Amino acid sequence: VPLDGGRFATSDLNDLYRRVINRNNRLKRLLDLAAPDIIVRNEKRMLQEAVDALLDNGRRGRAITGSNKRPLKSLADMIKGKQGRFRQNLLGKRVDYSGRSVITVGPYLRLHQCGLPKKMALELFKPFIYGKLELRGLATTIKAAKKMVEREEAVVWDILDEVIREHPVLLNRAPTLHRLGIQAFEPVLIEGKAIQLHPLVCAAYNADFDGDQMAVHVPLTLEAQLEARALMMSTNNILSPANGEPIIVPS
Amino acid sequence: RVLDATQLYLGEIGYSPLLTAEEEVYFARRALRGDVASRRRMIESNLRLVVKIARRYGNRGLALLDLIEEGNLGLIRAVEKFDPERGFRFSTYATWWIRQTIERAIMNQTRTIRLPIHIVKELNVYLRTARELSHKLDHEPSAEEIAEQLDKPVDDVSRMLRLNERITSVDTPLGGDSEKALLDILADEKENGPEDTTQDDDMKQSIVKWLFELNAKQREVLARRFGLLGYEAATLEDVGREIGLTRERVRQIQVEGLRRLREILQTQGLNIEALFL
Amino acid sequence: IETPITANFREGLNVLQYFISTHGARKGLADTALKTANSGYLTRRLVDVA
Amino acid sequence: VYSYTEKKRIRKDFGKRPQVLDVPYLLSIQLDSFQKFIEQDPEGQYGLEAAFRSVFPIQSYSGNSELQYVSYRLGEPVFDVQECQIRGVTYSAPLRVKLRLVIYEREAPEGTVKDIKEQEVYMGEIPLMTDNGTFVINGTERVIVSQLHRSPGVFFDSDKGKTHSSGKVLYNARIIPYRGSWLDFEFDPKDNLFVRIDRRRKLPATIILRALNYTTEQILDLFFEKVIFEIRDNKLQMELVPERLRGETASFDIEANGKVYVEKGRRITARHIRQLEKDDVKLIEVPVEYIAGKVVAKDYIDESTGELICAANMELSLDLLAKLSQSGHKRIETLFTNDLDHGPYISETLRVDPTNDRLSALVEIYRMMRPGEPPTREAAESLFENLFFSEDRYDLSAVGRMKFNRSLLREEIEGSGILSKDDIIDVMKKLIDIRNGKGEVDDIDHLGNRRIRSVGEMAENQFRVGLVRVERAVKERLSLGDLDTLMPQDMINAKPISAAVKEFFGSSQLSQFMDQNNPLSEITHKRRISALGPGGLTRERAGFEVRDVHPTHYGRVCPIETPEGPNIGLINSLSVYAQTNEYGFLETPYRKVTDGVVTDEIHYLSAIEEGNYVIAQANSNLDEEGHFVEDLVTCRSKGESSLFSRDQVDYMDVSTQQVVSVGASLIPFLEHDDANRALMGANMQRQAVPTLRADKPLVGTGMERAVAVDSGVTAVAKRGGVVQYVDASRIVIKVNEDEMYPGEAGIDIYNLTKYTRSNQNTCINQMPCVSLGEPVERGDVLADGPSTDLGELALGQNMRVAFMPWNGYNFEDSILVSERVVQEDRFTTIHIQELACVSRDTKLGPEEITADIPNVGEAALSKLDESGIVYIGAEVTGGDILVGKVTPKGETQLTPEEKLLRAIFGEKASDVKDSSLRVPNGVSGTVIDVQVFTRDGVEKDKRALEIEEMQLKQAKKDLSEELQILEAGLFSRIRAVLVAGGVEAEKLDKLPRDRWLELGLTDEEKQNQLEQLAEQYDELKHEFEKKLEAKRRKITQGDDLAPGVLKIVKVYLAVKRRIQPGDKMAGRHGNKGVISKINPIEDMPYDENGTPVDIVLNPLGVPSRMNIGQILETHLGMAAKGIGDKINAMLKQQQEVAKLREFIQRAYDLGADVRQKVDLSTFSDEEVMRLAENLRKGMPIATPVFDGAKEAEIKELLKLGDLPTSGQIRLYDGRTGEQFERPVTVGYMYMLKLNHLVDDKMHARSTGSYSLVTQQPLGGKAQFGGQRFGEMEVWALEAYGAAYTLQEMLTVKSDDVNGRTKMYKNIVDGNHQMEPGMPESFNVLLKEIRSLGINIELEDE
Amino acid sequence: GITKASLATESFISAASFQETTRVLTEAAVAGKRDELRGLKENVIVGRLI
DNA sequence: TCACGTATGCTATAATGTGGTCTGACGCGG
DNA sequence: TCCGCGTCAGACTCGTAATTATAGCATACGTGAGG
RNA sequence: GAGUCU
Ligand SMILES: [Mg+2]
Ligand SMILES: [Mg+2]
Repeated sequence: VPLDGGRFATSDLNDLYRRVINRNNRLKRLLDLAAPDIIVRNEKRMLQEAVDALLDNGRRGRAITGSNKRPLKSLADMIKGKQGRFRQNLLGKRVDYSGRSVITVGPYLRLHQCGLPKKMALELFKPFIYGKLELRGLATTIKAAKKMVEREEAVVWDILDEVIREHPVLLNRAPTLHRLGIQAFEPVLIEGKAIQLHPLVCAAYNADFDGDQMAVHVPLTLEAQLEARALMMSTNNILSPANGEPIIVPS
Repeated sequence: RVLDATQLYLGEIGYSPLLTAEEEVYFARRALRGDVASRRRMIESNLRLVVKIARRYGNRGLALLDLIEEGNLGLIRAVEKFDPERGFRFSTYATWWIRQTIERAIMNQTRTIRLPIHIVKELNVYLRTARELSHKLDHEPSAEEIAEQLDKPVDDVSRMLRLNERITSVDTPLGGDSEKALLDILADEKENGPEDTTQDDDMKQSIVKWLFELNAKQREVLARRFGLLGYEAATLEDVGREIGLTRERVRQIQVEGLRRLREILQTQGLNIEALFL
Repeated sequence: IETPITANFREGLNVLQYFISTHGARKGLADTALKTANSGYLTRRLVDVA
Repeated sequence: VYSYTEKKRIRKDFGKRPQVLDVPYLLSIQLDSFQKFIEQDPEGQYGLEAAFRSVFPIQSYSGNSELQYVSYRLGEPVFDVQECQIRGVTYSAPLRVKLRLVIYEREAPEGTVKDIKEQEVYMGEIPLMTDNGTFVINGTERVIVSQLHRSPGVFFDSDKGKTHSSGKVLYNARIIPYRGSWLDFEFDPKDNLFVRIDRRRKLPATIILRALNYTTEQILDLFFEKVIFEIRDNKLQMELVPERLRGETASFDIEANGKVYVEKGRRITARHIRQLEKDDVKLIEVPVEYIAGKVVAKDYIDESTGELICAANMELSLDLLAKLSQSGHKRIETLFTNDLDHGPYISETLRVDPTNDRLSALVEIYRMMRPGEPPTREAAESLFENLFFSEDRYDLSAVGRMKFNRSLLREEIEGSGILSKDDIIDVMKKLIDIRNGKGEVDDIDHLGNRRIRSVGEMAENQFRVGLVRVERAVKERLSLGDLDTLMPQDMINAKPISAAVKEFFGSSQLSQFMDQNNPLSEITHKRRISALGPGGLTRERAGFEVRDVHPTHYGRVCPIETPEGPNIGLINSLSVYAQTNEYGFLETPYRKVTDGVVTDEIHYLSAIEEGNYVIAQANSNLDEEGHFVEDLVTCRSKGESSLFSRDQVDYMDVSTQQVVSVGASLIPFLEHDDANRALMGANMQRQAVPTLRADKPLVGTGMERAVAVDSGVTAVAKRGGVVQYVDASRIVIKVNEDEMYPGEAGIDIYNLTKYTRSNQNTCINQMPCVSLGEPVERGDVLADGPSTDLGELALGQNMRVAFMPWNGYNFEDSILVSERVVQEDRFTTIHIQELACVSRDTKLGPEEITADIPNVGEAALSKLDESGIVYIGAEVTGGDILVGKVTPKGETQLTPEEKLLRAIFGEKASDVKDSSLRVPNGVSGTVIDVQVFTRDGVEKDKRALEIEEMQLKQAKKDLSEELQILEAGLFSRIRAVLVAGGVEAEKLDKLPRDRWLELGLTDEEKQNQLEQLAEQYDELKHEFEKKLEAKRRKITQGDDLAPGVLKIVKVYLAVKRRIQPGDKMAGRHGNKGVISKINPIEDMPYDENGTPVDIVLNPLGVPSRMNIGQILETHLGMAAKGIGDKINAMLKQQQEVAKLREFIQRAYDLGADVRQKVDLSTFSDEEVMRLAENLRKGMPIATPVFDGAKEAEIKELLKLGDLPTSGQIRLYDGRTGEQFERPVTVGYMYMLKLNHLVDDKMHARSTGSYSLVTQQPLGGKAQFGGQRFGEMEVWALEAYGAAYTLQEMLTVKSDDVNGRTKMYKNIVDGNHQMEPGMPESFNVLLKEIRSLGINIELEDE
Repeated sequence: GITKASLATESFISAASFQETTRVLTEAAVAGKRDELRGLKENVIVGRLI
């Protein structure tokens, strides 16, 4: 693919495939030319070296260094490592309708609530706004609804307030050691850029407000909303699943 | 424990015969006449020569073995077109052929985007000129400074130095540590976000509803022209193939369909709202 | 360490008591960075098995 | 005796220990080191001189041609630092080197009388270090961090177990050169000595001695003591050395003379040994059976036959003894090898050694490094000599030879860089000594073995690499070419050297963007030591021993400053007084104690020198101008601490501060803080963003002023004198005659840097400190940098703080702040952001920067001017266009809808797109500055041209004012010289100054002074012309940009950010917090006096944290402000200068045993009221580190303020008006706003762009990324029930392409149904496994 | 013990995702092993209901 | 049948075996 | 007994974007436009 | 590469 700078950028698999094709075609040539066997042998060694580098580079001894000196990333390397495809793209992924910010106390909150910044929530519930806007007939179509949100019109705030009502949001903190590292809350729209967390659940997250941050995730489907409200809600996860004791404890 | 392809091959080459002058002449006469053994022996004996030039041609494009192999191809052409009748030695003639084939291969295979020898040769002159400029101008050559010296076009010099720009690895993690590869930064430009794809669905669906809101003959020549309902996107004159068979009446009716539809977008709430986009 | 710190933080440490404190402190901090990995690797082995 | 800037505001000192040595220049390391690299030394091989003499002269392979080095020279820098930073170029000097091509005749033997061609060739530009200690690389300020590596020399180490559950300690020697192969010696479980050359395969150690031409008997004579066996008459005798037996068990009855000493089968104690030695025992009779096993030393042959009876190093028997006797040998030299002390190691190693002679040994060595390739004798001798005995491939360096010789207990420090045969044997000897039990292992973590490489050494090495690459090219071309036409410059290439150095100063790990949040961040970054990067440790390689505090770190490395992270222990801040010895070891100052009296004689001791002496502690009490008060002083030696008598004491710690680094020295009551919290405190001070109003610290230490001055960010006066002209831009000082040189005009101009961008996009602004017409001395602060008060370092703002809960608004470290803080714009911060717009040339055609942009509102185009550039001063907000840019689109095959749409509005808008630079979303600021970079050939923008008009006229004005003020100042001197011996006061002023070339006086020294001033005047006259031509050329000069790029427009925005909930704040005792709420003034706890508290911090974040420093800082802070409130009250009521003087003298001279005396009096009345006006906003106090203020001194100061001794006050709740039920600690804590603003961290995304291969959304806020849903987070949903939430996260939220669009449409349609699919990552996985040649198929239902 | 127990599971998609992926896939490829997707990790990988 | 970028082709003094980083650790096979 | 290969917590932020060297000229190979 | 939560 072309970078903006006019330059191109490519996978190392292309360098490994080009190695294999050059040496293979050179072998075809030297066979057409009836070359003496010492030279044929050298080319057959080099061909096996190139294929073995292409499949799994570094297993067959000294890995083939590309441009920096770093060994070229081969086929097996894209599957194997933790970074392969299993651990990185398949057993876990980057996710839509996800956000983050610094956390701060919400002592005024009830246990099942969390302060969610206005601008953050505006963005996460974009399709839900578009939808109500068209059912009220305030927006003629989606592109006009988008421009009304971009202008951040006063009627849009009132609609956004209506969508967020009784809609649970997942808060997550790294590291997620046990299941209470994810909990669902009913969000409370707040002016300001910081997420407000209920004190009593700070224990489960191991949350202290000296700059920790949290991920926000929006359960989209009716099913996901119900699993968040029933199974994952703060109120419903009071006892530690580890030992019988309440995790939700004053401190 | 000799496992290395290179050390094995170089062991095998050393283990060959070295040829003399009178021996080169005897074998060369038999070789051109088409001797099997003569060709094999002349090639095998002169492999050492390939390696000397191949060893002084590394760290430029391919690896030592790659260069040695292509250099061996030059050796073969050299043995094929050698003249033993001329008193002048084989080593002298072969050196040309080995350097030629190595250089040519290094100009083609090395560059990921295959760069033509014509541009490469021109590039060589630009670079050698830059070197002479750098020695006297303590600074480095500008594009315009190089162009002034060769009496050639600034644009042509800039195009060439642009092609010199070598390719960055996508798989390579950048942030010093293996933090994030470039692949993960760079998004798919050809794939539209679900937001954009959904907007086109809304437009395409509205059009079907807008086609059953205007006149029957105002949406029969406006859509069959753009290729909206029809199969092929025709022009004002080509709408005549269907039933219209007109040029003036087609252009009046196309624009009449659009003018009534412009007021349908001003009333529904777009027009200047959907103008920015 | 064979020599304990006799003093407390209200009293204030001297240069030698503070320098001697550093050892334990930094080993603690290095422990959080480096040992967390084996704890976490054990979580992951357990999870995969069950 | 105080300086002028100290007369304005004096800090009260609670220190009691007089400082015999002042804090040195803190950026000493970077400057000295690089200065050595560029420094022209004829002899002292340092940097370039060394590099050329090392490589050169390079002679050809043929030997006809040679190139030799004469000398080098740095051209002046093409662009100043300023132009480099703006343009984005490296600040460098061209390196021109004189080189002489000399040619020999091949026909004559070595006739040099053929061709000598000498010329000055260009080899790269070398980047230059700034006066501050930085390099500007591609327009970015960067610092190259000093490195810490294992010193070349020898090291003796030992696997403590590890290998062989046997648990055997295997000793090893490692000889490390500065350049060459490594030479390893090691033991095997079976006690065989082995050699690893370049840590390759193992070889018997004796083989290397055979390669150095050692016969077997010579080897044995080297390691082994000989024992002589005389065969007399019939009985066997052996020459006894009284001790040797010693701690052995007697195997035979030992009889001496006729009388039995040992009993057979009993252990020989000390008494037997002294009895035998005193009796003078030299022969003892022994049984023949004892020799079975003894090793013969020499070759013994039959003098009759002349054949070998027994070879050297052969185990003796009863029959070989018999054969030896009858041949005619009655003396047998046998090896002394009694286990225990004298082990037979080399004896057993010779039996393992398969080689015989020298050649056989050289062949086996050759076969190890080059396995397969047949030996030749020439090849094996060449290889072995080229390993450790070639001057070109092997170099221990001076430090290597020196550490090597000291480790082998030599007298001589200096010697050869190549290994001698004696060196290797001495090393083997010491290895074996250590195995025996006499002698010890060297410690790798010991700073005596860890050496510092700052910049100049590292620049030198990369520069040598460049030269070596060049040498191959040069030698190659010298041999091939004809010698006479060919000159030296056609052979040399500059690009290899330039490339080696460019890669160091740009690609290198140690070259990193300067940490410029604040002065302390900069100064600490420049004094960093890293064990990482090239030639060093890795995070993988790094264990736990290296990371921990070593005893030798005392006075050299900070124990309490190290990144809390993966780099913990590998990166180290330098101690305050620490410095590099000549060889590059760290050293620390110590006061010599002579005859018990403690002199001011100060000695810098290396790590190794320190171990040898007993050093008293700094806190040790000295008695008034002589010896220690106390009999048993607390000291330290041999790396451990206890009490000593006075006569034993050799030395003493110079300052109490020398243990600590710079950053930690700024922490007041460090003494009362846990070392962990203190570490994070020193670490967060570096993150402190400078506020709009730089406020001094009320509770300081005294390092404040040193740091502000040495950082370079403050303008300091070199010459002093009186200030002629102040301006918010410039300061001109007229110099005093005593420092003012009579040559050039004596007027210093300091131009101040106005509101400029930092690397962290913070604001750099210099304001003038002094007023118009103020007298100043050398080293006075003339202008304050960004985070500096009158000369002192001011990282943040002190505040009235109360420790008490609020309604959970300070739950876990959460901070409750008063609205008054926001109102007073304290912790309001300035961020200058640089945005660039690049006009590139594409295959379709060049991009245009016109204001004429398709599909754009009049609102947007209003702010752009004719060219398409936003106006200076214009306020902008997200989405506003800054630089309008359009890109040529190639023939757009449209969807029918777009054909219709483009037909309806008729806005075809040509063949062009919209790629305009617009303000990033949510960032909002005012445009302060615009820069335009155009190519040389391309026609300039209208806006670019008006910018050059401004720069040209401004340049003209600047230079004109230079020549005007310099001419006025110069004639003002001529006027004074002419009066000297020629009174013409009123007569000289009337005629024009321009017609003064005629004016002279009689021929004396004063006539020569007139000539100096006249030659300077005209020099300045032409100088002004050539300066102006240079400026004009640079302003017209078209800049060469990247290929493809036609022009670049850089916009600078200024953003004012307010403090707000989510913003991160901390103190200096590692006490962090996030702001939870901003409380109305009415609501905040208030005093009996009615004054509201600024910040309410949680008490419970102190006793757990064990940083008690913050509480002492708060009590003293209130006491400081108590006295400021008294001075404020006395200044409001005017009152008497006498009365103010009384109170202030009593105040400064309070402390029980205050070191600092302040004899107020001498201060003039005007100095006193300027001083009180500064002391009014709180008397600034200094608590040194480990010599700080005592509780009793703080309570005494509080009583002087009429504040409570408890430092607790009655508080009233702002809301209810009722009192809090108990006293609350209130006072002033100096607080810092760190770089971590919520504004920068808040991020949210519904749908966006998606990744190329994996199709998953991107990461990071910069790429508008979705949050990573990790394995850990997945498992949480698995533990719950939540299967739909998990599938959501796997499929429609990430890869599933069809699914995500379909579900988006459903959510706008309000269906809230998933309709899942197949994740594209898995499709890829399949394709990647089939690419491996594994058939992986989906089997259907 | 834990590591081997996780590799001994008769799902090769779980074994591969855990560790030793190269070895797991050669042994599965040679055995012609068929994974019927009973486990949780297997279903999460194919993006299905747990 | 050229016009114009691309491609193949040949040169003859003699020359004929190559040449960066160096240190983890604790487990478990073969 | 010694070498080989295999693992080694989880997110987040920034910031930047390099180097080398391969000759010169005559016929050979392919497509499009104009005569 | 230098950081921020654990
Ligand atoms: Mg905590
Ligand atoms: Mg925290």
